[PDB]
Amino acid sequence: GLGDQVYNRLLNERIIFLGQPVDDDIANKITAQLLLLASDPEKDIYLYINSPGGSITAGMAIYDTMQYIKNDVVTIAMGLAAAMGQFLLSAGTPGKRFALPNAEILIHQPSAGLAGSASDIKIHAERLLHTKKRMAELTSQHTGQTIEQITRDSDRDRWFDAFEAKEYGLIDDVMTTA
Amino acid sequence: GLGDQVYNRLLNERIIFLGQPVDDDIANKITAQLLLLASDPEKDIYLYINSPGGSITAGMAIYDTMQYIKNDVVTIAMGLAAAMGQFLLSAGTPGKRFALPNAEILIHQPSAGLAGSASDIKIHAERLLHTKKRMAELTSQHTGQTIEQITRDSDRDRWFDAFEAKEYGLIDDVMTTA
Amino acid sequence: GLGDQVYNRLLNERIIFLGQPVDDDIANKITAQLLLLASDPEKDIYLYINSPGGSITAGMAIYDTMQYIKNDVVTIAMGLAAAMGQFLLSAGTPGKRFALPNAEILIHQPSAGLAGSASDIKIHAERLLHTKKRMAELTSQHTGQTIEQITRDSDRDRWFDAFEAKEYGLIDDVMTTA
Amino acid sequence: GLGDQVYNRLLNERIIFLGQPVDDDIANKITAQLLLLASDPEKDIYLYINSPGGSITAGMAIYDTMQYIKNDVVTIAMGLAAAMGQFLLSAGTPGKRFALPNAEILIHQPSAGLAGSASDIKIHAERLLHTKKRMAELTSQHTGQTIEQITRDSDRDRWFDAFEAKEYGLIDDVMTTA
Amino acid sequence: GLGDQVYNRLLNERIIFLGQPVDDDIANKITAQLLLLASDPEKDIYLYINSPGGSITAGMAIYDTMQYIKNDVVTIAMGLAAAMGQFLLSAGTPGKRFALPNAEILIHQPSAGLAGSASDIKIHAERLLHTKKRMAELTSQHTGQTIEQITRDSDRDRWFDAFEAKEYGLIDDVMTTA
Amino acid sequence: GLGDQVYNRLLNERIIFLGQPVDDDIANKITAQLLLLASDPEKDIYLYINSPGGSITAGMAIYDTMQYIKNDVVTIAMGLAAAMGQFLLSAGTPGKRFALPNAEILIHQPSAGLAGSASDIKIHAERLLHTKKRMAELTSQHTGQTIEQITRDSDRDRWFDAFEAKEYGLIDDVMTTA
Amino acid sequence: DPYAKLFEERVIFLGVQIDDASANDVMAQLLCLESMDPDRDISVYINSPGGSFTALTAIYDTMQYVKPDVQTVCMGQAAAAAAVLLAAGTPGKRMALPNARVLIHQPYSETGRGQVSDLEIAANEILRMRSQLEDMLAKHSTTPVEKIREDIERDKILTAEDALSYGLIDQVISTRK
Amino acid sequence: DPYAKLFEERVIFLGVQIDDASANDVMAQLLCLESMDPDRDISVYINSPGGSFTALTAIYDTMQYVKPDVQTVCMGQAAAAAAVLLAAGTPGKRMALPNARVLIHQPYSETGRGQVSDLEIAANEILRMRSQLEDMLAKHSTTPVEKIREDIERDKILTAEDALSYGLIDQVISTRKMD
Amino acid sequence: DPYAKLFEERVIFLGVQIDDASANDVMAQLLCLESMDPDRDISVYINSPGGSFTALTAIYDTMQYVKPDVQTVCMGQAAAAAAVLLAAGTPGKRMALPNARVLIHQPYSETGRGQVSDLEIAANEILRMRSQLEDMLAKHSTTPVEKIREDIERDKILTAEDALSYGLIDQVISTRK
Amino acid sequence: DPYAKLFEERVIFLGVQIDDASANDVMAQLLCLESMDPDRDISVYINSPGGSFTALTAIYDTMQYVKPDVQTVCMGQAAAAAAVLLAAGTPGKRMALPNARVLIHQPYSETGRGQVSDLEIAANEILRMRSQLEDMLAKHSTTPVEKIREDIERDKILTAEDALSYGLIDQVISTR
Amino acid sequence: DPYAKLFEERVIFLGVQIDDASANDVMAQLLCLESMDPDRDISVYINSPGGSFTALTAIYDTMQYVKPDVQTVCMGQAAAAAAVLLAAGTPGKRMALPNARVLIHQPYSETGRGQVSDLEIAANEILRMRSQLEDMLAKHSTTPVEKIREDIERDKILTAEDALSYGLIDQVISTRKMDNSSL
Repeated sequence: GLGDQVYNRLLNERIIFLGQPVDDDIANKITAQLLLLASDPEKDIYLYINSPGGSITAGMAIYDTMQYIKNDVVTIAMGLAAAMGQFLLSAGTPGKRFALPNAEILIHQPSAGLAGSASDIKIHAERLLHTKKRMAELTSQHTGQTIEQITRDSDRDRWFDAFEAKEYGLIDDVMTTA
Repeated sequence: GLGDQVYNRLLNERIIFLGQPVDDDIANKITAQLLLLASDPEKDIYLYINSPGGSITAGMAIYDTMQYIKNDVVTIAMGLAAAMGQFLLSAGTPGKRFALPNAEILIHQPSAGLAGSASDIKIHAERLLHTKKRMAELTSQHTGQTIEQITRDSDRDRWFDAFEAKEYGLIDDVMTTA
Repeated sequence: GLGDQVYNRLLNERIIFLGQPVDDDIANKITAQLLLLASDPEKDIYLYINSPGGSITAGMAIYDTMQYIKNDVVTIAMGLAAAMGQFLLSAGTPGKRFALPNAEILIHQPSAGLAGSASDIKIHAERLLHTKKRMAELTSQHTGQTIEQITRDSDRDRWFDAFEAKEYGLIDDVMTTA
Repeated sequence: GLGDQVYNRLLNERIIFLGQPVDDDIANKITAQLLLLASDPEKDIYLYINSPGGSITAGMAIYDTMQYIKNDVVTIAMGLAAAMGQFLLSAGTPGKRFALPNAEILIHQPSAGLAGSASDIKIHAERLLHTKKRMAELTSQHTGQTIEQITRDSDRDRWFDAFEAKEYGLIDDVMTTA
Repeated sequence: GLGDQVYNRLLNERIIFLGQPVDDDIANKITAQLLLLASDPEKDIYLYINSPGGSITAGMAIYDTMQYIKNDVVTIAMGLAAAMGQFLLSAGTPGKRFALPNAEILIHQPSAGLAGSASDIKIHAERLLHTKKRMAELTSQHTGQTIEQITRDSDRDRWFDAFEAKEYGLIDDVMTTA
Repeated sequence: GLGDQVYNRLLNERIIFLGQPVDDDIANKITAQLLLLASDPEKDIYLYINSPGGSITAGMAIYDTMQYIKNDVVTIAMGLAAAMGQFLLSAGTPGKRFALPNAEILIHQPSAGLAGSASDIKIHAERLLHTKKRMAELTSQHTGQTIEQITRDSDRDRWFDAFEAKEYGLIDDVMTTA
Repeated sequence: DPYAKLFEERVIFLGVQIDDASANDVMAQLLCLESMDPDRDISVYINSPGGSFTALTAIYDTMQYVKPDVQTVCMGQAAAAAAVLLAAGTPGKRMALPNARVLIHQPYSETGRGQVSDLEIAANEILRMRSQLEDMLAKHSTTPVEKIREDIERDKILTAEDALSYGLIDQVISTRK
Repeated sequence: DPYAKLFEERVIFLGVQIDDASANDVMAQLLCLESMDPDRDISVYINSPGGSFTALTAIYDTMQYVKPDVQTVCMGQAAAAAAVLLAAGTPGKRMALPNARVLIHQPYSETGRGQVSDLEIAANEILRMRSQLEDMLAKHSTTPVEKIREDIERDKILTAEDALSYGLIDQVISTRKMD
Repeated sequence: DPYAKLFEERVIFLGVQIDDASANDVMAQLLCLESMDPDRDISVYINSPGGSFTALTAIYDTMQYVKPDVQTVCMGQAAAAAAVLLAAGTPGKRMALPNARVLIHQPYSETGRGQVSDLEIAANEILRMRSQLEDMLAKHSTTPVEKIREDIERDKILTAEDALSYGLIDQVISTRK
Repeated sequence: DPYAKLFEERVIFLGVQIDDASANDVMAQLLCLESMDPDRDISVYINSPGGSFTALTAIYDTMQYVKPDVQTVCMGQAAAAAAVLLAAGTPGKRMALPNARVLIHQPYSETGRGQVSDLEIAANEILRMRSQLEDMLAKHSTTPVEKIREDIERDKILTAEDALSYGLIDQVISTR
Repeated sequence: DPYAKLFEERVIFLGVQIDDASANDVMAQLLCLESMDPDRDISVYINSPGGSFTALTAIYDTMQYVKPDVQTVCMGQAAAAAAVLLAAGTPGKRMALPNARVLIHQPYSETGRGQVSDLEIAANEILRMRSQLEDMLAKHSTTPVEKIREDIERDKILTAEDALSYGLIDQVISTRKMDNSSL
């Protein structure tokens, strides 16, 4: 009950958390909180992403909700922002994306699994290629790097500290006693 | 419940417990409690530590939150403060870190197994080395016992018994009856 | 369930129920209750024990919490108070430790396990020896018998009913019918 | 749901139940209920017994708590009262122990197991012998028979209904209606 | 959720349900409800049976508690109401036992199991003999049939509808409407 | 969560759901709801069916409860109404049974299993014969079809839609819009 | 293998629990040994911890029927049915090792779920088996049947000398000088 | 088959847990070796971690009854019952490899759920077993029985030299070139 | 059985995954074949889906050591370890069936939970394994070593003609002559 | 055992699933039977419900390599790999029993979790395997490759007469 | 059966994990080979991933006891205890395959739950076994005992030439070499 109570007060203070792997349930949760907070168009929402990624569709839902509510979304990284959580980190409005000094960030290409007949395998493979291209171009759009730079940096894996991410363009600035 | 009621009534007194291994949800809970209590800046928060340690990224999130707010944090060790619970024990404000007389403190290097392909193994190994060096230098800064001494003492498990922790610099004073 | 409200109502009378396999959760609950009741210094705190023991590091936190506060602790035993539950029963203030008739008390040495390489096994074994000698000396200090007497008696197993426990020094007096 | 409210209000009136096997948590709850009801030292507490027995120590704690308070206790056996359930049924105040006409009562010696080295097995065996003779002497004292007669009777399980139970001293009277 | 509210509201109307197989917990709940409704003596209690049987001792406890109170009990049968459900159906106040038109009834002898040493097996066998003949006697007394007739009939499973029930003597009338 | 209060409100406007396979628990739920709503004799009751089947005894209990009260019941099919679901759908008052335009209605004679001795198997076989004839004649009476036609159609797994449902006599009208 | 040789010189081991397979094998070896030579003795060495009662009765009947004298040797232990086979040998030729034990107790059994009549039939059979057990024990022992009935109420462990005094065996081996 | 050749030279391996089957096999092999030649030495090699007490007593009695001298050789470890079997050889013919360990401790046992009388009987039986164990250890050793009881209270581990001074073995054989 | 004959005419089947026991058996057969006739070539048929690296190295060493020439035939498939075993044969004697696949990729391994030092030691070991594997691939092929480095980054599947052009297969057999 | 006997009457069964072990056994048996007599035909009996593709390829190449004619008989069923193996026999020797079913379908595959590149490589490999299967089915039958490609999109079951019309077998045998 | 042919030529082959059964088989085979001919050498081929310590000790003692020289060939890997057996061969006759590794590390063990005294006894025994292993490794090698103590703290992997420099082996085989054949 304590966790629910503190989350009650934080939601009353316009604070949202994503401290777990992303799936459909937490996607609905975040969308519901954002829609409820969208009733106030002049205020902003603070977001506290620290998750080891999750599902593609849930992340797309949250990203579209962020771009829909028209409100300013302040996104903060605290612990590990990896895979899809990193994409949600950069999804915030420009100039309001931050990472804590000891926060650590990850980028890598999507992974999935396929099974079925040959035609189904081909269809799923081409959809996987298409969504990989969409992720690459969205990342290159949000961060001031070209598509080729991202698609070669996200070939296998890459890590970032606070200042390396700041200079790379993933975030805008780091907080310290702010 | 009874536990929920006593935890609520203690939170009204700005008292926080960490009596479980550190992981995602408990770190989010502690961060939420700290952010809620940070409304009043000139008050201090008591943080009781009794944990065998846990995940690295969650603890880094908690530590960044502790260093983020202007409020002073008084860390009190009871039971044991092993592994990274010690790290959070020594992260309190100087002169306000304490351990009970019958408290044991443990220090050792991080451990997190790895698997995958050769290049992925190399990347994860170099990240593990980097984060080990980061932890060593951070605890050296918070205890003032140089870097080489900390690295030498972190090869294997080392135990401290209140007064030994005091002379080592991990804590500031061993509390008695207030 | 009825247990929650009945425990809340009895806690409102400064009566604390103990007795389960002692672990981190119950120790944290007891320490929180003691800290909450420590607001009023001049009222006694009754603590009832019926447990088969538990982990050492949690009972030591409970012991430190009891020795920390100003409030006198009146410990009552019934049924079975064995292993380190006996230690927590004897930790009470002198002249305020009582056991009901037909209440059993048990003393024995601690137990643990070993795993790992030779160096880790040696370190953990020396830590276990230090913990065992600390337990023996604390028991001797509280009961009044010599260290060697407790060491000889608490080697294999030792049982007590009310009266020889009273004369030994574990129990100050046996109460019945108020 | 309904059970919680009905048990709450029955506890409010005078009523306490033992409709499940005796163990640690049920003994703790019954002891808490008895202690709470002992606040008013004039009215009597009605206790219904329907259980196939349970652990020795929990039953001992309940029995000692019953003897500790000055309030009269009226034990009523319903459905079944076997092993320790019978013992707690007969432990009530004289002249106010009752059973239902269709109720059954069973008596037999305790049971346990042994494990460990030879010395520990010997110690546990002598402990069990002492406990068995203690139970024999208490049940002989509370029932009115001789120690040796009860010792012969409690070699194998023996059954009774209300009539030979009441002429055997197990119960005082039988009501068909209130 | 809704079940608790609807059951409580029907309990406010002196209606008691006995769905699902009979066990110790449901026996205690039914006894609690009966003792609660016994507070007002000049009222009636309606009981609905949809149970396929249950424990022998729990059924005896429920039956004897039903006989204990002065309030007339109206048993109503629907569904199956077999085994012990049938026994509790016919144990109501004479002239106040009813079954719905599409309500089956089953009668058969009790069943159990035996295990242990030869002497204990013999003791349990004679105890089962006593219980079975007591059940036959009580069934003959309540239904009004012959002891030998019921004993011969209840050797295998015997099935009735509402009619063969009413001309058999298990019930007194069949309710079609209100 | 939301189910509790949405069901409370829907009960306030006298709406009852059976959206699951029929068992003892939901049988008691429906019976309790019908009995509670029977307090008002002039207003009707609405019940919806989305179920793939259930047990025979629970269906008989619900049917008997439906015909017991004086209030009219409107049974509305909500897609899949098979086995016992359609029987409870067709058991409503004539002229007030409806099905959604895209609904599935299925009829088939019951299924069960046999285990035990030869005499017991014979007894259960004749019981199954009697209950199958019971069901066949009941559905022939309710649907207005001949016994032989119903028996012929029920042997196999013949399906239906809303139009065939009304022309066969299973339902009285197809409800579209309000 | 040593087992084949010992069978060549008429030796049968009983080192497993008593069940249908072991009893059936004992039948086969005893019948073959009698057929090959009905004049020399047959030796049975027991190291069993117990077993079922039906195999007990069958093996006892087979040993009684086989007219050549049968020697019985308790090597490691003899519990429940094994003690009965130890006492079922030819009188005057029952042996036990020095550091051996013999365990005797009333039979233990369990029954499945069922109606009261079936449980009564099973209990009657259990009592009949127990009565046959103490009768068979008193037949091959020098103790009164009442003493056996009172002693086998619970488990009872006897050494080699205690078994000799009780009548289970005839000689206690010491060594080969 | 090396084991067949070893048995042809009157050598018996005991490198498995001491249970009923292994005890029966060892006793059958001992009887065969006695029958084939009643007055020539029999070698028993011990590499077992222990086992049940009844099988230990059976093997000990079989070794004592069989008249030809038995030479016990320890190769790896000899723990619990294996130590007793090693010490039960003919005096002057008990040997151990230079790097070996002998482990002795009091018996450990488990019993099921039961009434108090059965538990008391089982406790009496296990105390009798332990007393028999000290008797067997003291008979074949050069150590007072009180010291035996004090030593076997907990796990006692002895090397080859410690066992030789303790009386369980009689020689530590280093190599073949150095006789 | 055909297996014994195929051994008689100096042919060894490798149809199961490369583990300790299979490698031990293969190298024992190789030693026996070398002993019986140190001049006639030994034929090795590869039908395995890879295996452990230590067994790979053992088989490779015992195949390069023996005096007689090794005649390797890829049959069905040869993935990872099997690819190296196929390509390690005597030059001019490494051939494959017409339809076949040869799969090459960098080694994959799993390391248990442990401290950072043990993990970095294991990382150094697996890097050394990869370097040794690519060097062995480069030695027995015409392909440049850096080309192999960039090729074995992911799975690389080659047909018989692709393997022939790569430098792993000398020629492709179609029909008996 | 009758298996060894029918082996010296030069008859080889394929009554189990077509996996690596059975493939190796069949390949060794074919090599030995060619060694014993390189002029008499070798009889292959098919009663297998398909198997892995690598075993199919190995057995196909082994049958195509040797001189002795591969006389293929089908009983009960010949699905997936078994259909190709039956159609791979020498012309004029592919015969089947009257009421026997031959099932043809595109290969079915399953892979574990992996990155996008690995899945793309696996998809390319499975497409190549399907193309090779279509190539063998076209070169060993009379139906044009386009109709074969269109037919293996979904599972297709053919009787002995249907198989004969398709072109996989030569004639139907009922009784000698 | 290739293994029988190897045995007839006096080759003892060890390719499984070292446990009690494998140790008993190896000791029996070594004794039989010594009985057959106390002059011809005995060859031991090692492809084992380590194993228990008591079995290692028994095998080592049996190898040191027999009269004939023992020729050890490292073949694949020698992970934990097999390395000691490889180093325990007759000096000058300990060889290894080219692409083989030899691993060395301190023994790893774990004990069940028990009282503190039992754990102390177990720890003393484990320390004694570790000291014994260090002594055996120092006796049959070149590097000083202190270097062994420092090295066996963590897993140390050595190649063929690394082992030769360390002193565990003496020669590295490359290819079959014919005899001189000079009459």
